[PDB]
Amino acid sequence: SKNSVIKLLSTAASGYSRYISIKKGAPLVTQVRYDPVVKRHVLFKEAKKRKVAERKPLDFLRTA
Amino acid sequence: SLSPLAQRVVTQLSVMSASRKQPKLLKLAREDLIKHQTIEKCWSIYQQQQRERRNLQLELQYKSIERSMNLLQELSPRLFEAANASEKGKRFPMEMKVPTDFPPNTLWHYNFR
Amino acid sequence: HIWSDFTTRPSSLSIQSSKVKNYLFQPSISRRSNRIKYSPPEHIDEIFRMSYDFLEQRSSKFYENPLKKDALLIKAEINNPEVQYNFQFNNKLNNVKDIIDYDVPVYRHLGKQHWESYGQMLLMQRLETLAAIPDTLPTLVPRAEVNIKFPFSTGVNKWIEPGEFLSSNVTSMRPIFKIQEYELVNVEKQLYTVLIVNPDVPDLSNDSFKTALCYGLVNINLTYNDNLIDPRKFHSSNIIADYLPPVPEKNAGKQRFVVWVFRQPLIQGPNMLEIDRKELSRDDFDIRQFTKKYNLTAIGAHIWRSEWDAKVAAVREKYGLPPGRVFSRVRR
Amino acid sequence: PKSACSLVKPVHHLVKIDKSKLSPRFPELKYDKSDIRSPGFKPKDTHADRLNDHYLNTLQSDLLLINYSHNAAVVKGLKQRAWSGDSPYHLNRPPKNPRGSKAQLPDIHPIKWSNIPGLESVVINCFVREARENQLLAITAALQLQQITGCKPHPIFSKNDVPTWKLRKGHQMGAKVELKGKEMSQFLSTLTEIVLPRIREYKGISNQSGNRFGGISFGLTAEDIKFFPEIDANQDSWPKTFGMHININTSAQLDYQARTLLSGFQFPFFGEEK
Amino acid sequence: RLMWTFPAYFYFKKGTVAEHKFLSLQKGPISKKNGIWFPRGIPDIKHGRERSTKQEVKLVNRPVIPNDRITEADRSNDMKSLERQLSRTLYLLVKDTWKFPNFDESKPLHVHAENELKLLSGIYTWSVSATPIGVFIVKSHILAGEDFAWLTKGEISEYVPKDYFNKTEFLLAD
Amino acid sequence: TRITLPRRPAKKIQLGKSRPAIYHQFNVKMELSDGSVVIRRSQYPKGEIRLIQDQRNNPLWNPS
Amino acid sequence: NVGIGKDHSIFALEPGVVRYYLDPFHPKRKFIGVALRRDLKLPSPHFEPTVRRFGRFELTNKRAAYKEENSISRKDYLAKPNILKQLEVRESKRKELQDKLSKVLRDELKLDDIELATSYLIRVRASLKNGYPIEDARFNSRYYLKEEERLKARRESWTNEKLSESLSKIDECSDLLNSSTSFNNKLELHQYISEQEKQALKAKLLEDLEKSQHLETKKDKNYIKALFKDACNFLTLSEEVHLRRKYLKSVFPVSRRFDYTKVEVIARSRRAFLSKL
RNA sequence: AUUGAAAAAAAUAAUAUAUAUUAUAUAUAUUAAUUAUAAAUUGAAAUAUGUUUAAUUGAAUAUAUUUUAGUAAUAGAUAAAAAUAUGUACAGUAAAAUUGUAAGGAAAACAAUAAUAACUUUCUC
RNA sequence: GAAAGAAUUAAAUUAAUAUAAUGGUAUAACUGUGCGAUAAUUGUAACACAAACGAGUGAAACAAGUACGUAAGUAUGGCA
RNA sequence: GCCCGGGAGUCCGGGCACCA
Ligand SMILES: [Mg+2]
Ligand SMILES: [Mg+2]
Ligand SMILES: [Mg+2]
Repeated sequence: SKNSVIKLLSTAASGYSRYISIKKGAPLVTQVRYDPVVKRHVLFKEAKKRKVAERKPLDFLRTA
Repeated sequence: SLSPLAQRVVTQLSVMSASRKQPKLLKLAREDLIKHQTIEKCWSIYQQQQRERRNLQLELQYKSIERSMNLLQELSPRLFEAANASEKGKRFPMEMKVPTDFPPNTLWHYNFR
Repeated sequence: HIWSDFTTRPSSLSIQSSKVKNYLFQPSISRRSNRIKYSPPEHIDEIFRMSYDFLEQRSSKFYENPLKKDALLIKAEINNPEVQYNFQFNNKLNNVKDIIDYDVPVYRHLGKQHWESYGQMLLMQRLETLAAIPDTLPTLVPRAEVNIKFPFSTGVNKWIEPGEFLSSNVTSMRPIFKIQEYELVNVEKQLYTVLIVNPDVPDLSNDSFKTALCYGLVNINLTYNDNLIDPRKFHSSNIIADYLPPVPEKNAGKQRFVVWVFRQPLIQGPNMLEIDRKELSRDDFDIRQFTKKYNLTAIGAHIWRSEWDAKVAAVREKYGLPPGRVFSRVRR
Repeated sequence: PKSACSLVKPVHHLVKIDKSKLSPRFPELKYDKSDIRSPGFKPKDTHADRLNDHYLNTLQSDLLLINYSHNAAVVKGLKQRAWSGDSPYHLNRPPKNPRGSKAQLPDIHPIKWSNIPGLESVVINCFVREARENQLLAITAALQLQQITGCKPHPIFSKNDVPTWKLRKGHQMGAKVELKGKEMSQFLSTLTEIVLPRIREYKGISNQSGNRFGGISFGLTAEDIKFFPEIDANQDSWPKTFGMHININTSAQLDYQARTLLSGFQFPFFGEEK
Repeated sequence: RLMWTFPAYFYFKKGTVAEHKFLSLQKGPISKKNGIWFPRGIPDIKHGRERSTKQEVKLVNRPVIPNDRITEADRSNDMKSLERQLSRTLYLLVKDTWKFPNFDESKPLHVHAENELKLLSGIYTWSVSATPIGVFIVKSHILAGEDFAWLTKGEISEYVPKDYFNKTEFLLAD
Repeated sequence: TRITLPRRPAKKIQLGKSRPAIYHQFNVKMELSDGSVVIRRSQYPKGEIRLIQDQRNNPLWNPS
Repeated sequence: NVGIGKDHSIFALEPGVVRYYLDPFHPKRKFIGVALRRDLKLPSPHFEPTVRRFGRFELTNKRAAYKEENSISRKDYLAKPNILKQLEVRESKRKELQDKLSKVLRDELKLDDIELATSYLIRVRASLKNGYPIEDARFNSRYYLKEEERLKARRESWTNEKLSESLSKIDECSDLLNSSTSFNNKLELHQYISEQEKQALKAKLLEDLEKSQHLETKKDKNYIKALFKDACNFLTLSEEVHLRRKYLKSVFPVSRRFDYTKVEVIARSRRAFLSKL
């Protein structure tokens, strides 16, 4: 109920995916991991789109 | 955005913060730095000397006191006992002020009570 | 005004550059624009002068057995700004006589302090972590720095950081040591020895390792300023085991080459010692035993480590050695 | 992570090794906090501390004199008691906690030339309680503290939870400042010359306020804070003011000594009988 | 040099008369303009201060004038005066060689001493403690107004025998 | 009901680059009840301050 | 010789005999360890050398050995070709340098063995480029060659006399080079200069500079440049740079600047950059 | 480099430029930046250009151009209030109880509460 | 004789451990902080413990890449 | 998981797959 599964696809287009579980609110996940096809680390990104529990963009530039 | 009180509070906070108020850290030429270091060392040495002086003086005083006590016990026992009487509640004059930077209008008092 | 005088006091205690001295006494930052930009702190002059006067006075007061005398001298000098300037802002490794004399005690002391601050510590760490000490020689107490170099092969210039990996090319020909002594020792009568040992060569009989002595100098004369052990100095009489290079066998781990420096036992002139150059077994070699025999006291050490590579075969060939064994990749 | 098992391998040398120096990571951090090269540098002896001078010249000797008993040796206080070995169970047993209390107590050394009572440090804690509701109050209090002292305070957060009062952990409430050296002396002078006098009905510090190992404490109401110079000059600027506690740590072995020392600096202890 | 900027915006209001007055006393820092050479570095100004350099701030109602720290000097005579060396510790000394007020068994010693000296003038002293010092000497501190003579620690060395000075040198503080 | 100032993302003070708080202060002249002047370093902008109610006039500090 | 897993399970890292012990270094801790052989006790003497196993066997079987020799890390394999290429390039460069040196020698007219001399020169140059006093560098170079010769002799079981002769020849060559030739500021080769001579030259240059510190024309500037053009042969690099900084000041003592008085606009004598630049 | 002030160079490190080597070295030069980051009509400052007055100076005031003011914490390798639960690197100790202190107590916050034998450096008889 | 440093000894302990109970833990696994979001990666896993089988548990080593670390090394999620 | 009814978000009620 809280934790859904998601598929993370290699940004190098070897089509090697890896799966992980996250909370429903969880931010858009990416993680760099080893891709055995390309034989080097690469970024893995969410394949399917999903709504995210929106967080306010914290302001570094002293606004107002 | 914010109430006047809030603004005031913010200002107050800023007064304490180092935000935008602090200057750039002072750099030094090598020679200058060396000179500074030397000066510091000298100062330290002076301080140490002063401490020794004072400490030494204190020690001497203590020794003197001890000697007196030794004499006193030998000589007048009652007197010695009286001298010993522990000062558990002793408290400084209060009229005996702390040194100021510049002296007062009446530079000393004659009449009292 | 003792620091102004230079009769008995060596000339090295002053700043050799005149401009700098002038600046100090009433700058260096080369560029004109930068100089213009610069703004020193106020009231530095008079206060500085006062400080100098104070410290000079102290030095004078200080001024009056050998070690004690040396110590006193050091105490007197240290606070001299000029000496500080010299030490801090000029190179201690490739020392230059007149700028920093290690004949002069103050400078020596400063050097020692510097060593203690960093390099010595680093060396110690390397020894401990890599298991140099307990494995070869029980312990040491630092005493003197020892910096090695491999100038002849390749041709480049670099002081080796302790516990580095050197290519077989680099360590193909012999090294150069600089044993920077401190601690008020005799110079005429005191001799030294230097041993490059590697304790991890594969013993197949026992299945453990055995320690080889790959390079051995004895009865070397040193000087506080002149301490580079080049073929100029030592001569062929001083070599007990002539240099053999690191030639690690394939898959025989990382062989640790640990250079030890010892000082001779002291009894009129320079006391030598014979060491049965032929009899001494170098292929398998007991360091501790050797030390016990000749009563050495290990002052300083340095270390590097070698691994197999394509180049080693060539090196072996050059040196006229066997082709070199090859070991299984598994630690079975 | 596989291990989870802390075990330092023993070494084979007596060289100390200050790891930080072997790392090139924090090159500014390598220097002392008083070496000019460091960004953490600030000057210490900006001018002379008059109060400290007074202590050194006049008071210290007096203190040495007055405290001196004849051949008073250490009356070492109550410690952890070892177990009588009249049974085998005592063998590897931890010792008995002190006869009097749970905590172990220090030895009282005689007042000689080497260890005369002195002022060590002054800690001011202003726990504004109304800050449970309004967090801006805390900030204001901190500012006030800063104004009073001239050295950065540190925030005091609510360490406990309790329903009866509206108190929940993790809530900034008040400010705490540690005063030392010349600054502390200055503060004390300000307290004594200006504030404590000006406060209307003040009969002096209470004589029971001894920490018992030579520490003394006293309060100041929200009204008295107006009497400080940095606040008095602008009453328009300070609508709300906050009361505070003041703790004074001394090199004194016992409370009475400490209070005597304080009296030397013009602190009226007419509050009570010891 | 290292101080923070003076935060005038807190102390003084941005439309006040006092604030205006304050501003009038102050002179600003030379700002930067595109097209000019600043050979002393470019002005790094933030919050109304050049970061590069030290920054200073100019400032019954009455100007506070301090009293002179030298009345003794003016006097140039009164060795029997208390308002003499104000920033120095003084000690009472009496003539006969000449020395500290000696006074020659039912009472406690310090108390007796106090009593003895109280009679010679009519002054107000405070004994530091019953504990004596030296050969039996008591210490005491004055609070009110053969020779009544007052001296510093250095001045006494000239006015007394060497041996005596040696005996009681460590008593006389600076 | 909890009235707060909602914090910004704070500034990272690097290790070694922390500069100690040297607040701007003036060497103020403090005149007491009597003519005794005393110097103290204060953060408020004022050269001179004379005082009406001080320790020197209060009976508790002096029985004269 | 004992490991510890996630459960705090103790396991053997090496073949051997299990022992339980108390270690003095760690009071109030019980230890399990593996002694490498039975006879010896396990809380082993702290300073005595640590008994290691090694425990790899050597590939006698020749094919296997060959295979082992062949096989290397993947990283090495990846970056080997590149490395080789780099090496080749370096070699080429060296060859070129050697050729240049030879040409220079020919121009000079010095006797030469020639190849050896060239090699020596190159070595010296390399040393110079790296941080070495020149004489010392030369010596080092000589020594390298000597060492090589010795090695060769050892390899081929030479008649020592021959070796000696070779050494002598080498020494002679070095002397010839040392006396005849010397590298410069910019690491190019020219005819030799002694120390005193060099000093004299420097002095002369200084004098010239002093004389002609006006520079009131293009011609003058040109002359100055020409004069500078021979400075490398008798001057250190840093010194030369300093000199250049001093005397080819891009401008001499229409813009605008600031001053301590109040802005200050300056037109300038416009013959300060035309001849300068 | 030109402006100020009144022959050169000899560390570490950083930056710029070059080259040496199947060695992350060396040579030359210089020592920058160290809490900043968009968007403000009335806040403040500076400079440039005018007019007036006691060739210039100061002062007043006008216009232009810029600079500041968005005010926001910890300033310490922070250490038992909250917030980050996995890696590594470096560091440090908790809790209770007792004695105290404005409101403040059974129960808010802060402070204090074990031994210096030996050793090193510094200052001193 | 003093100051400072390095400490050392004693007490360590029920505080704290994402979570029950137990065992552990200051040499800290507990806490703080820098960097880092990387070992909460990819092929072979011997050999043990446990075990009817199905399963489970610890895990050396080989190879590929990554993170932190001056280095030694450490990391195949969480003190168990 | 997908589709509705009461730009985004929350809170509720319908369906439509999944149902080995
Ligand atoms: Mg437990
Ligand atoms: Mg963990
Ligand atoms: Mg099974």
